[PDB]
Amino acid sequence: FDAGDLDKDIIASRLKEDVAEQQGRVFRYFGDKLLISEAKQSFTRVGENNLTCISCFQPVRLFAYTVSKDLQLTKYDITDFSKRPKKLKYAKGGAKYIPTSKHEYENTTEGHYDEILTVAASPDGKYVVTGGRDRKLIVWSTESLSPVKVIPTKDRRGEVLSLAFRKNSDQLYASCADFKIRTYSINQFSQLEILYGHHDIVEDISALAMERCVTVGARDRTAMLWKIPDETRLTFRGGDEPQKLLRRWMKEPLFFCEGSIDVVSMVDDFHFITGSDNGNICLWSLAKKKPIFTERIAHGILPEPSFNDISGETDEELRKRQLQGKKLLQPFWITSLYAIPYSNVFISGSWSGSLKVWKISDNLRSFELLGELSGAKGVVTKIQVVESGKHGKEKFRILASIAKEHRLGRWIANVSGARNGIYSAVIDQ
Amino acid sequence: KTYSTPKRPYESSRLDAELKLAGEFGLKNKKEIYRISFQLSKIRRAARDLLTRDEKDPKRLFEGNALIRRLVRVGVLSEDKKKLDYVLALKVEDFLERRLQTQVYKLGLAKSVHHARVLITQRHIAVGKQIVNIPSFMVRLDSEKHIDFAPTSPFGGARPGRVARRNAARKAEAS
Amino acid sequence: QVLIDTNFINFSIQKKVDIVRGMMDCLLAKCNPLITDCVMAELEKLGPKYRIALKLARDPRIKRLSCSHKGTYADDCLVHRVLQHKCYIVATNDAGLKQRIRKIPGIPLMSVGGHAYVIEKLPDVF
Amino acid sequence: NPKAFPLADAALTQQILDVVQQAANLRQLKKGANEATKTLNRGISEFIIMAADCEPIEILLHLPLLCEDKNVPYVFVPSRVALGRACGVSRPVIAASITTNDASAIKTQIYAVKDKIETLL
Amino acid sequence: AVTIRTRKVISNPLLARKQFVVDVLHPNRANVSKDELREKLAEVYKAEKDAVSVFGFRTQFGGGKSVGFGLVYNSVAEAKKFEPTYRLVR
Amino acid sequence: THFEDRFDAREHKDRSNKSRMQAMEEYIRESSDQPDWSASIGADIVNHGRGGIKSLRDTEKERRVTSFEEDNFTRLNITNKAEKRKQKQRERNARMNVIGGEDFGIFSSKRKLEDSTSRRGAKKTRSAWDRAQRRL
Amino acid sequence: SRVKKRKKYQKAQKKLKSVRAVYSGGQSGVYEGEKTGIKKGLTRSVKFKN
Ligand SMILES: [Zn+2]
Repeated sequence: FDAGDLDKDIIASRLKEDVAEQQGRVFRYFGDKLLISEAKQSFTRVGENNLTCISCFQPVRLFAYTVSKDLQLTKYDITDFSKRPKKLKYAKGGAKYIPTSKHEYENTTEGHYDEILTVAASPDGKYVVTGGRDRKLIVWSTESLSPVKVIPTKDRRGEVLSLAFRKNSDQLYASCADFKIRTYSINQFSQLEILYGHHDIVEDISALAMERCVTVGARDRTAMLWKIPDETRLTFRGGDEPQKLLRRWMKEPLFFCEGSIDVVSMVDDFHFITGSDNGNICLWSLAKKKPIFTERIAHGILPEPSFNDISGETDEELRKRQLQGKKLLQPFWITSLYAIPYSNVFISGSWSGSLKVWKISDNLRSFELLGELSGAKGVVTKIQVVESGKHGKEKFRILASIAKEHRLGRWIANVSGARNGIYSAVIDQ
Repeated sequence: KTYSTPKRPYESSRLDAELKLAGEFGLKNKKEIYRISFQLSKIRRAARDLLTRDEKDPKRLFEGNALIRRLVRVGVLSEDKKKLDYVLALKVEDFLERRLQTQVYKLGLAKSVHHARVLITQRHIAVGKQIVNIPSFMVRLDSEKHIDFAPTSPFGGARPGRVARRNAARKAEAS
Repeated sequence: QVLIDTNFINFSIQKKVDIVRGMMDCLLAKCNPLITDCVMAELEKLGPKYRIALKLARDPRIKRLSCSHKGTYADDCLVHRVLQHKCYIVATNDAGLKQRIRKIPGIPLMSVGGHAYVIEKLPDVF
Repeated sequence: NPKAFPLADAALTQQILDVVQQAANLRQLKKGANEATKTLNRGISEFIIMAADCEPIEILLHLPLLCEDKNVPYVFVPSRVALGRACGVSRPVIAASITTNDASAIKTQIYAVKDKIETLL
Repeated sequence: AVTIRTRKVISNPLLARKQFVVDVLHPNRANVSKDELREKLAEVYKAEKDAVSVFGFRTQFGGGKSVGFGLVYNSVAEAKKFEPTYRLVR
Repeated sequence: THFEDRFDAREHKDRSNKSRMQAMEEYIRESSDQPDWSASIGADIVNHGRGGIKSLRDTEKERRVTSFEEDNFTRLNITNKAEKRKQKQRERNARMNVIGGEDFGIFSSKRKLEDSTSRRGAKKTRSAWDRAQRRL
Repeated sequence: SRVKKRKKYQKAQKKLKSVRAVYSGGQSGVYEGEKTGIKKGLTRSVKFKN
């Protein structure tokens, strides 16, 4: 019983027009309804190579976008869940869009001239925007597939790494390699506000309906949540020592230190997930700085290279001595991580060739394996979950982009059975 | 007085100290050492008074955890030296490496401390969002990666300054 | 690493300061004081009515380092350990030794006066 | 007995590759075994990062013969790929080098790694 | 052009008005020149400009942004009745 | 006898700021394991330079003004007898004590750390049976 | 004053190359020996007196 706390209610009783401003948690619990054993798995083989991102507009017809290191924004349809995704239009870049000055503030050429990296569709469906190493954020009209506005990043290091829209509102959040986070209105095509703070390049950003975004640096081992208006931020550091793991296990495998945090998806307001290069999928919580649940290597250890290859020496018993057994081994990276919002379910993608989908526990203090989607192989970059149907019984369509390389560079060995194209999979109930 | 003059104003050595510290770090006068040296003498007398005191006395425990953590964030004390025996040993070169003259120069961008001094006072280098034009800025540890040319700066990604824009208009009317 | 005379110990007792705890007040940093072997040979040779200085000289935080000399005379043991390295910081209160070191460049001399100690040729006083 | 000795720890792999990344941006990192060979001849290397998983292990194994001649420290890191992303290079660099440059903002940080390399030797 | 963000949209039906804090973003320009906001804050609503009243604009330091307070009335004749005289003259 | 029966504002007045000692809470922020809402980088620093970066007290008290200005839709200003101290004596407390936005004025204080805690201060286990129940 | 500090130190670093033989660079060229010359009788070495 307090004086001002009554008065705080009275002033806030009159408060109006807060929908996205009000928080929303995990309320949707279809994770036990899903059947992964019998879920159909369809793959397509597109002509372009080194695919980089997929984004899909969903109405309040369904759609699909792909972008590949052939510098080709490509226009697709997925609206029938029983058939493979279909070509509608495209736009290949090239070298005819190389800027004239090559040094000025202006980079106002309409097309991408080198190495797109990321795409995102505007949640009204009216626009779609592409970004890359060409340090140009070009938004595209959907219908005629034409450059509607080109945005120079105005910095020499400002290569775009990820694009993140707000749900149902065209505030566009964009990550850049020069430790910048540019924010954008798309209806007015104007630069909002610039955010600062990572020690490393900013590989991934994701958002929800609220005016908050979560970004990760690569090598810094920090994940930062943001307030856009107040321009304040949080800091989530990992730092699990192997010696705290080993001496924990000495009361009775391998443990890995974390090279990077690469990808991040935001599942609800109070929790999210991050991918690492040492196979860690850390469930994070806003109340804590440490991860609320660390799950070590998801896709497993990276395949060990063959004993004959590494030595180059004819003595066979000498070849195994150079490998140093367990010391040489490495894990799969986590190169894809996306949850359908406010749900108990998220999908991880790598080049183990199994989109390992996880179930969040209902107490939201750990998560747990649902299953695998083994039809894909090779490096997987992005994940977009598209739902349809009624309220309770929902048909889904996971779409993942498969390249023979990573988004950012090669950094890869012994890729096999991997074709460039979209992996489509419908899970029912 | 924000700075105290030393007890020995004119020695053979103290004059050849302040030749070097002003020489290497590009200082303006003798004064900018003593602003640093007086503040350092606050910190160093604080660390000796914590070592008069016993361990498990909370004034050595908490303020010792404060001062070491505080000196990590300004980047003077390295993180590995997380004991009070190291905050005594830091001399006044450790503060001057964190000034914006040297930290621009030692990051690149300059070719010289005196050239890095000129880029600060003409508003070209930027620390995060806000453009900074005072060279004794004392960059923190978290702020170190972010020092870059301003977007409204002709060494950055802006229009050229007046002495190119006058010359570029001059070659058009001449030709 | 600070060398110590006989005389710096004797006026340390009359002015009521610890060596190690009292040097850190003047010096403001950590120090390892170390009496040579010649200097300890003087403190014993001073005799009975200086024996309370000889107790305070042998303290396990006060280090000792040997020397290779044919003599007791530590006023010239000490300068010879200073010219050949110039890392040390001499603590004296001998009048003739101060003049012997103020001609040497770049060696912080240290004497005792009044309450606490004082340093002379340190550029990094504070 | 192994040929890729000394191979670094997992915790030291992090501390090495993070120093590699800042030296990549400060232009003190020279990238490639044929380029790291030259800095040993010029005498300006600080220490040598080598990849253990490159095939073969002997294409770069001339460097410890060249380093221990000149008292330059060296390590092995387990992945050429993870040295790639530390290097800022699209392709895995199997051998890197840190050049001596006195105007180094990472000079207090390099010598933390360099002292943890001579611990292995 | 300019872009406007609205925080704390609070409705006061005693004065029959919509109050909110205005968060004005200046990407490169200099400032926003309040008449231009009374244009733009009108057409985000139905307001027919002079039923809005913006006053409290103190700039973010270094430029780039300005924060203040906006009063959007109903029934434009009420703006002559409840506003002060020094905002009628602006 | 006689009794005052007088209402007191000072007993209901918050005294949190009187015993609040800054180095004690810096241990708290490490041992809290909650995040702490750090601002952006360039959003801190004062006047392109001259004014040292921001105190964490300074981003608190300035936040208290912005939380007050958004409620009352009005601003507060140059009122002189308060400003002549609290802008002179406060911004000189910066240049004397703050270094890189972090305060070193704590460490020259004669305000001792014990007098806040003081073996929990009041409600002290003064008897023997009080000591057994803190073991409980 | 920031120039006279610069033009003093840059002038008082030439003197330092003349009092002692200060380290500089390394050896980046090809050539091995010395340009200025060898003396036989110098012995620029601190002798440990007794
Ligand atoms: Zn001797």
